[PDB]
Amino acid sequence: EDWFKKEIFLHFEGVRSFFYLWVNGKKIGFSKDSCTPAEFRLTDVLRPGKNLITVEVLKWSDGSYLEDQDMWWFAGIYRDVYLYALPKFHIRDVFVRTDLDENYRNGKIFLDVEMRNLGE
Amino acid sequence: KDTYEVENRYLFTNLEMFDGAWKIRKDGEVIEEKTFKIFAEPGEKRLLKIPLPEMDDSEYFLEISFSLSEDTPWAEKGHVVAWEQFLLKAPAFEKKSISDGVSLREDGKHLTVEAKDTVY
Repeated sequence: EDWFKKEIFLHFEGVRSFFYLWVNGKKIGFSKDSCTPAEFRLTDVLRPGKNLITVEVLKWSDGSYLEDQDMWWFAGIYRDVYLYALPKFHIRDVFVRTDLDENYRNGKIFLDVEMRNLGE
Repeated sequence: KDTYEVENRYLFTNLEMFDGAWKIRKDGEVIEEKTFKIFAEPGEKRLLKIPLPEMDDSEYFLEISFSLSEDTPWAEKGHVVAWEQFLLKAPAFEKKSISDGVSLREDGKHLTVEAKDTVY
């Protein structure tokens, strides 16, 4: 119950090669690349207690035309899945870079912090 | 530099019919204008002597032009039928030792360079 004063996200690390997503009967959307993650905000279509997650996975798509590597053709939710919750106002993305002087002695740090508000 | 050969290429016209003028331009602006007439039958070549001033480190350019002495059925007195220009003297270029400083500030995405009241 204490999750709903916060923003909830459903993260697929990998799926080959295409998939639909339903939550509690309703259709949230889809995703195509087999080797990068897919993340969905679910704070609105999710309720306290028991909730149903349904996933349809196709082996071949228009996305298979760019996945013709000299290797076995497999399928299926072949990487971890998980839920996690963040405050309404949260750090969405970080980019840390580093330079070094002409002598390769001293350093500089260049930090980008992206923030995101959702009703704080 | 002071001597110029004029060639009349009209079939049936004496150059005496036209008002001659020469102008000298220092770094673009003029500084000396003079009028003259020149007698030259079709075909003939005639010399034209132009006294030159003492010239400082600036860039000098002569312009010699002919115009209509009086109106014609097709144009008004002063209309320019022919002109030519010449470099008299190239300019002397200065180079100045700069003693004043310049600041520099590095950050993740920008280099900043300050000098007088201009930032690059």
